[PDB]
Amino acid sequence: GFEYNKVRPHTGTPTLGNKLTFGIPQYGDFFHDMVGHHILGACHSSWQDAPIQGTSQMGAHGQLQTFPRNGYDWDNQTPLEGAVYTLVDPFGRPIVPGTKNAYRNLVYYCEYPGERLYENVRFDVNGNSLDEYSSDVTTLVRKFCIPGDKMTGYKHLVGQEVSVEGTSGPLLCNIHDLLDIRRNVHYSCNGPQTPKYYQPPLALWIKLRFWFNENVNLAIPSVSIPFGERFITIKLASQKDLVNEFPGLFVRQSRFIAGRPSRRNIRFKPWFIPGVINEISLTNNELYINNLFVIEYMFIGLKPTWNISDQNPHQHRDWHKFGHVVNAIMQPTHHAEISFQDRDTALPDACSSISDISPVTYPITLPIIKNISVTAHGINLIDKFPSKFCSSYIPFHYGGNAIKTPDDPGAMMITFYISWDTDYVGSITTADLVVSA
Amino acid sequence: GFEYNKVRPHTGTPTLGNKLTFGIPQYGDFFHDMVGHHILGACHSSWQDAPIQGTSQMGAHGQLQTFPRNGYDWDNQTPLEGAVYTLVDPFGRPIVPGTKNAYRNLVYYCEYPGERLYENVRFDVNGNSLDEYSSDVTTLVRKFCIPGDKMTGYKHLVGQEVSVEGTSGPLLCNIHDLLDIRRNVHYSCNGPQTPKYYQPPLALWIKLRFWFNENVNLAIPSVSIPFGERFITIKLASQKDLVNEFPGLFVRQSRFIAGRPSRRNIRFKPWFIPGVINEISLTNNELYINNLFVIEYMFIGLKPTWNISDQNPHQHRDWHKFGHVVNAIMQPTHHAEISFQDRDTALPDACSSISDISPVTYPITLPIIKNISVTAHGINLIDKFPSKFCSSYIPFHYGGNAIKTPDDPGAMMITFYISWDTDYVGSITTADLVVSA
Amino acid sequence: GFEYNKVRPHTGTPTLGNKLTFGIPQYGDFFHDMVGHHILGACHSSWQDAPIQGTSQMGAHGQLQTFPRNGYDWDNQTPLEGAVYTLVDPFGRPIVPGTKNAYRNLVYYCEYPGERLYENVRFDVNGNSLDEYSSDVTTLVRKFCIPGDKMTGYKHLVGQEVSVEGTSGPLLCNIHDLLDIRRNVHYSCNGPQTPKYYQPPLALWIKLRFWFNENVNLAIPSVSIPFGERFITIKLASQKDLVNEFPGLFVRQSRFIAGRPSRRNIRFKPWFIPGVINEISLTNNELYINNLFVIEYMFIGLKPTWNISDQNPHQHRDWHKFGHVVNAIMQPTHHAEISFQDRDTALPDACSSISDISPVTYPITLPIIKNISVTAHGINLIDKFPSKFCSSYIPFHYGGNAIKTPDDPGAMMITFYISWDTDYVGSITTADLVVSA
Amino acid sequence: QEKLVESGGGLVQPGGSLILSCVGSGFTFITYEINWVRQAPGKGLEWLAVVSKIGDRTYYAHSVRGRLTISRDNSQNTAYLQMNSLRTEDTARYYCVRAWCATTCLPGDIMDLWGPGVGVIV
Amino acid sequence: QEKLVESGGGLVQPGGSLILSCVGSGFTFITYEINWVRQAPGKGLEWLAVVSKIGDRTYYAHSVRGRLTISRDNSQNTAYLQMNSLRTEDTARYYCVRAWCATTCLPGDIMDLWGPGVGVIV
Amino acid sequence: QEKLVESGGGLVQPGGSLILSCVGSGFTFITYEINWVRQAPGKGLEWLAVVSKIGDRTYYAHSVRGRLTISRDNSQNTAYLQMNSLRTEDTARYYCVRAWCATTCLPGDIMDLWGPGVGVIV
Amino acid sequence: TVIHEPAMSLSPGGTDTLTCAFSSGSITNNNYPSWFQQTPRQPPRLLIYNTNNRPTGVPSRFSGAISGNKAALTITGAQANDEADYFCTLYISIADVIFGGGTHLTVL
Amino acid sequence: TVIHEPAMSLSPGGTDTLTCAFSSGSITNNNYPSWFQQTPRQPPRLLIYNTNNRPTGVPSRFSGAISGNKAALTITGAQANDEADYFCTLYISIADVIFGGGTHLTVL
Amino acid sequence: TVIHEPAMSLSPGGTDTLTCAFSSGSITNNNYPSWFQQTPRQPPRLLIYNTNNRPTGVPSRFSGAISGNKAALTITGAQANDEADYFCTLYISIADVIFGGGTHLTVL
Repeated sequence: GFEYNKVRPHTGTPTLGNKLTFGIPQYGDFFHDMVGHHILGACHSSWQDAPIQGTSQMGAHGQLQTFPRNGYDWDNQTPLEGAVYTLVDPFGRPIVPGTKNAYRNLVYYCEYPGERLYENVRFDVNGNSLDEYSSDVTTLVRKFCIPGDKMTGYKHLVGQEVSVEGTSGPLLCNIHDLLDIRRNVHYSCNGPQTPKYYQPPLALWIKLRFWFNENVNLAIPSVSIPFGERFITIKLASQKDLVNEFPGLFVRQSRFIAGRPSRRNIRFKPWFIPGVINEISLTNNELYINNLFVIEYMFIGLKPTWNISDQNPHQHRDWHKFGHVVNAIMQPTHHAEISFQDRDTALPDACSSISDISPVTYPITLPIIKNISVTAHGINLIDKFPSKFCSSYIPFHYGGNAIKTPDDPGAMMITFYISWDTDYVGSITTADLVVSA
Repeated sequence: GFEYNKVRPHTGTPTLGNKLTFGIPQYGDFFHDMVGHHILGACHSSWQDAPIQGTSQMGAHGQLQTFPRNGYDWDNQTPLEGAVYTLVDPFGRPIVPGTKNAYRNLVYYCEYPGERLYENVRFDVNGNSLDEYSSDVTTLVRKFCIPGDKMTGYKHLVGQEVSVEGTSGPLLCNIHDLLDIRRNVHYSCNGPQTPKYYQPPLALWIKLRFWFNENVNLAIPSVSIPFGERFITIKLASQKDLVNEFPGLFVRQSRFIAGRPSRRNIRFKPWFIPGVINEISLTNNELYINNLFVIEYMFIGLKPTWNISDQNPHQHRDWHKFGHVVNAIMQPTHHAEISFQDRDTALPDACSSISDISPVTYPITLPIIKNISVTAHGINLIDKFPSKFCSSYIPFHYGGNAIKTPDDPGAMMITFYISWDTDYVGSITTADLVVSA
Repeated sequence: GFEYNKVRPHTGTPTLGNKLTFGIPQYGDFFHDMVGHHILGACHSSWQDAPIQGTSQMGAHGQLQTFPRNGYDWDNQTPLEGAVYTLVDPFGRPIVPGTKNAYRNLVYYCEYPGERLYENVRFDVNGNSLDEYSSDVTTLVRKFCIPGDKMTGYKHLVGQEVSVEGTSGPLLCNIHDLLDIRRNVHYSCNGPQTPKYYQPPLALWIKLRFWFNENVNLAIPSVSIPFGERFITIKLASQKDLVNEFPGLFVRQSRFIAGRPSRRNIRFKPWFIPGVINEISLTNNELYINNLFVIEYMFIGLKPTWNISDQNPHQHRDWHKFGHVVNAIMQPTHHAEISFQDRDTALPDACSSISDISPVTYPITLPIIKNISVTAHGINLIDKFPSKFCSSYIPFHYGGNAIKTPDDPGAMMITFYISWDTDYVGSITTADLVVSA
Repeated sequence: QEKLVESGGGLVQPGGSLILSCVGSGFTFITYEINWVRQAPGKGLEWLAVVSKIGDRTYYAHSVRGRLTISRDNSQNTAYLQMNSLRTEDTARYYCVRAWCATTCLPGDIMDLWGPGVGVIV
Repeated sequence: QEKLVESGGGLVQPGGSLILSCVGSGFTFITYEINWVRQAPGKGLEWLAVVSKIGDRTYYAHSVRGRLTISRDNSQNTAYLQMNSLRTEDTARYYCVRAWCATTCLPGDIMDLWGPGVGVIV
Repeated sequence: QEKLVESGGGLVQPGGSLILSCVGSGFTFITYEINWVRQAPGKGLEWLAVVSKIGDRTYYAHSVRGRLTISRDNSQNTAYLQMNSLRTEDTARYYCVRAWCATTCLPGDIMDLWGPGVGVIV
Repeated sequence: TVIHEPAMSLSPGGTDTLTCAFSSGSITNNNYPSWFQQTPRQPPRLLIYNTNNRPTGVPSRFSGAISGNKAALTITGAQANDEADYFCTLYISIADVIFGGGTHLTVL
Repeated sequence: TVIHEPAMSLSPGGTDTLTCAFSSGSITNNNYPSWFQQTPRQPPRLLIYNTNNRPTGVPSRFSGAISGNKAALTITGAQANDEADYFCTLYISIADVIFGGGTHLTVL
Repeated sequence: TVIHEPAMSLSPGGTDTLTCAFSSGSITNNNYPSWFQQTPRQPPRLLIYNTNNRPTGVPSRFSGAISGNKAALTITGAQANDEADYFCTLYISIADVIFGGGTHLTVL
């Protein structure tokens, strides 16, 4: 029986957004890929004050947030007939205006919170740093290396929620040839990615990747290498990179349109003001080191710079995406026609257009490059090839069982000077690559 | 070409809830894992009588079922303004009260009906029983051993329904940058787990697990072992363990609330009385024996005792679950506001809150043990460890391709005296273990 | 570094529905499975004219399409009280009757458009054609051979849409023991199978299957075989087989039913007339030949002839299905009850039954053969066996990791004269078989 | 061959009382309304009254309400119209007509099978 | 043991004015309506008037509207009924009754706890 | 710089007829209502009448209905108010005002751009 | 109006039935039948306020339903203390309440 | 009221049009135009009950629509048996039905 | 009716409050209070048309809300040009608009 022993950092008092140097000096005759625990903290936001009916305060990211007056459009200039505004909690509860400490912004973690934690890691032994890597190469490895079967549990290590399904009881249906009982299935989930008032402390169990820590026989001997000089450096992510704010207040708008069918339309628009987020500590952050007793196929990924840039409104869930994306919105309404006089019965006397508070957002991903051209001096490599070949067919026919088929068009496989023939040119293209596999 | 030959039991007249001894005496020079067919029968329930408006008959599981009078709450004591009650079929059809033989309870099979059938199996040859196992070991093996690809068809062997998807036609959408046509996808399923009036006969193809029947080269010779003394004993499941009753009658409630916006709320509550279930036979239950011609990594699982106990209202779908579970309910309503006078229009004149008959139940599973501590006398093994390490990371990094990542926190992997440091202490913890793998 | 070089056809001017001969004469010392590009074109339909209120024009597939008059049922004979008809766009936009060039039919591709393209392929070298196969063999290989992991990207090569998921924001829920925030998940997709007014040009990357092109060591030498006499023949699919028309016009029906609760029912019925489809060209259709530098387990599938027959209304999505299917329709309504007089408050004064334009169609597949009996003269093989054994258990226990468990009951595994004992006898049974695997 | 016949028209002194009877054959009188339309000589047509399928509800016009009493009799399929306070303007042709219910229902929309009509003078 | 007491009945000349007082005990008078039922000698029982929970809305019958005024006094828990233009038919027994709201609410549906009633004659 | 001018006020004998004209400039008179507000000397202000955007619908007050007729003229942008049966209480100041439609629409809620008003005496 | 029996008699320990009807039309659950009782010089006590509902404190020997387009009140196991009056009331139009005549039930 | 032509003539085999209009307002689908015919001493026969609908048994040489804010009835291929009268009716308010004047169409 | 102060005075640079009330009932946002001003021989100018809404061009030194079941108008930093009248109006019934009395506010 073998048991793995822990080790604590020597610097002490870890802080977010600062470099941390960990020893891992000599424990273990042979060592392989490391594991680092990280227990996060509370994420309650700061209290805020409700706006006034005429307020037009400045918002976030340069976008103006307004509370329109009665009888006007969203802007406070163009007059709109029959428009009435009210303040509501995202869950539908009323919020009284002009009251001190009336609402709190929702706090939600970015997608894959544990993956952005290690923005940069250095493996060095008394200078001459042996290994460098960052988050993008880990994202590429995740998208390609790890199998689809070993996924759900791995989705819990990095603090990403997983979906659960429920039913709805029996329902009656018709079957057409040339009656039955069926059950409907719904999917829903909750966790760090769900905006909540108060976030339970997370538990990241982050895994470290290395070239020599993939096989037990490839581990370097500890006696030969200098044990006392090993010092692994980690650059923790900024506190503003993981967590994010979701609006805790909504400006409900109600309308009334005259005519034979008198409609009543209700619409919503968030009121988003960036508040103050409570400081989040990193406690009980031990590294449970696993200690036991005794050219080729190349992967590339292309990413717009706007994915990482802070100017992106959805940068918290677009950072890991390869290829520029757009948002599709389905706003579902609840129509209902009613007749009162039962003597005309041709056109509905009244109508309703109740709409949900929050829409349904689909992150549609599109290819960024219509053509690829990798023209190196020594070897011509590939020139004028479509992206679909390197995105789909190459992983399908090459790689074997270990590789998993890509889902995003941005990343591709090619069996260094690299050129592109794209049309979405904004000097935003950034390339990540791995070749040791 | 090789053909597998069948064999029939010698006891005769199989009955539910009784022990059955099957020969399997000598057919086959070499034998491996067996297959047993089981064809079930009809499952129509008994006719019942509609209640009277004042009846408060005693229900099942110690829960009282009431038919409230007009103008009262669910209880027959507290007066509630504007409450009207009616009897309805779960599909919405009216049911006349006080009529003899007015409705029938729905019958639905427990989840994995073919897995609870073999509650106990003994493999013996003239005493000194060679093998013992039960349902929990099979559940653990299913949760870890069988791959995710070899699943859907295997989900048909044990009589568990599988989901099918349909579409909803074209829909118009907006795409935001810096119009399109999209199709919606819905999932639904039907089968033994769906409550139906008349269950078609099932076909269980149950599989038998053994240590020496996993490889063709590990089969023991038939000539050396005593052929005439082999007698496999199986304890068939109780008739009250597989099938279960779903309410065939609902007590619809309608309300009316005054004030500026009139509100009409409709709610439902089942009327569940345990009727008599028709006897279910097991005909054509041959065992299609497959006959051909010529320390380590350990699985452990923890389960509350309330999961198996008959006192559990949802014991039919919680028996296979590892870890205590709770139910989340989303009741969706259909709001619709209407205005009649098109003058003041300050608030909606009237409203509606139509609600579905049956809610959407989500079985949320939670960890039962906060900490694990396996302290054996000979070897210290593991002590003071979090459940997430042994639940997620160990299967992820150890086992290879054969192992499948666990989905429930109750079961975990440890590479015998076992202790726990849980907080949900009710003397309900039960442990299952597999070590031969 | 190796590079794959292309080759162009010698016949020139490819046309749909005609045989095409490609050389592939001598390029490459060793060759393996080929890839064929095919870039399709626009698919806009022809303009049509709106019907007149009394028109009863003949429809397609022998089904009459009628535009009922006011006050009648769908037929123009039986009088129906309070029925009013109107013309609407499938997206809900009004359509004026009797106007020239008023609407256009939607055009959608058949499921797996790139699979029906190669209805027949011959591999020959100066007569004595070495290899023959068609689409059914490819479908049988697809359902079993390719792994489930290597699937999503493979769905992009043959022009099949893939689903994407979105969320719906936070929602409040109740938790029952012995409040929380949860998020909903919705699935939607768009692409060639979604009916659209104007189809972007597709890009099929069809793969060619061969017995000797599955391993690099099994490739025949090019020097020994006659290079100049190789001529691969492909029968391109008919233009009427890939694309299909979806109704671009709907006949909305509105009703009014008297009594204490007034009920307003809204129903829809398509007006489908087969127009003229624009010719679709196949340009830039090179075969990117991959050039590099230097008894057993048997599959069968059973299909009704109606699946391929043109008389099938849904032949475009039933051709690849094994086993006759039926359609289940879930029509969801939007009920809303309203009260006006707030005195009696016993039954809703008015109601509504708004229904969606397009239903939800579920293609439920059912077994076609109750029993199987393969009685060959030389060997008895299998006789009087259930379909479930060869459909589920045999792939589960035999084949290994490469095989994927079947999803449809039509196809099965048996480790030539074949008989059946089915009850759905219509002389429509067609068998496909693979034995080289 | 459905037929409708009107009876009860003739010369009458002003200020009297008159009864108009409409009878039908060849059709089910149970599931049909009965409307009465007045056509003045040298003028247009006017609507007078409505009787429901089973006589539960009735309606009239502005200039004739209070003097006209419409009624049904489903036994032998005959509709009655009593009219009092006769004046000179009543000289016209009265038509008893059937009706369906498309769009508008109570006042009648289709008005199939007009009767021959009966002339009434003062 | 909730109790209800009526008062104000007695001999009165026709054409006068009468006041009927309804008092209650043992129950919360705030959240209950008050109805008045008239029972003629040798005849049936009639409904007279309705007063809301806080007196905001009121309703009456066809034959008594314009002469009877109902009112409440929630401080001392007493319902008042003024009635004028007395005639001979008013001789009856008046019952002050309570009511809930099941199905119909305003005119009363349950009518618990009838009072003893008071006889009024002309 | 939108302007509104009232005209037609002056001394008049009781029981006569008066016309009040309301003209506007600087704004689109098509898409705006016209309300008339009466202010008695030494008392409060009262609402009198409402005219719709195109004159289809109109409304009045309880104490002036039947004697006042409001009308519009969208061609040269003039609102007219005829008033008859003059009495002594008519002495007041009349204001022609514009209005938007927020929440309540027909009686007017916002009431921008009050006119100077014109004094009318008996 | 409401038609109801003028008088009725019952033997001790027997079963009695009473009928309440309309002048022309039928009776359904909408008409809201209600049955009371009026012992001499005592306040009336609610017995059956809907078709079959009853309040608390009333003995469970009473019943009532709709039969033959009439409101039927059935008494089983009657005692000697039922020397009282029984009458019927109904709800018509939208706010119309009409009471019926009374039976002086007699026990031999 | 409803304005309609006083008289109209047509040559045999020709095409004729008839117009029905309002006094002040326009005509839309909501007005529900209906066209009848009335031969002498025979009962009127329904021709066009909605804007363009027609009942069974009526010859298909009739038509009708809305043009220029008027209800238009067009006859094509008229025979010599159309020596009759034609009038127009419309639906206003919520329960108002107004009939129009008649044209004595003449065929030369 | 509407009750409002007969008169009121203020010192320069001070803060003033005005109250508008009902005779018997209370005031909520349903009544939709509105505050105007009326300088002599000039047309009235809208100040606060809802409880707290104001139109464009009005100085931001005005306010208004509901306090103590009354409509309250608060003026802060008043100048010497507020020598005018202030009155209150309210909305009752479904189409009833009732105006109130005026205060001749005086600045010392």
